[PDB]
Amino acid sequence: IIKKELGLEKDDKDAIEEKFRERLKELVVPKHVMDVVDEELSKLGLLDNHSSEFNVTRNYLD
Amino acid sequence: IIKKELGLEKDDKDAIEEKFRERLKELVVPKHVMDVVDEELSKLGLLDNHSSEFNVTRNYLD
Repeated sequence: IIKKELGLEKDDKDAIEEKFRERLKELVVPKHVMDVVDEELSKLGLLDNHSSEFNVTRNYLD
Repeated sequence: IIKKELGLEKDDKDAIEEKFRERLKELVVPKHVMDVVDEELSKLGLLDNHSSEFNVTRNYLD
């Protein structure tokens, strides 16, 4: 029932998370940077795009 | 309500607090620095996420 909640096709995710994950998929990525980027992405998803900190975090990710 | 039952749950309670609590739990650490970090955590929670001072406080706590 948690899953069965406002399907709406789940459109416009922007796959920025997945985009960066794939970009790093090919490279041999150390664990340290892995956890660092996981924390950064958790923060970013936990921030709205309007926030300037959101843009700063996205630049850090890039 | 996806935030409800974990999910994102951003801004419900400073996520850094419990993370650093468990990070410091194992360490044998002097008396005053507990109250120091408690003060820092109270400030961080009272500081908005977007504010640059909040990020500086998080960096100092790191």
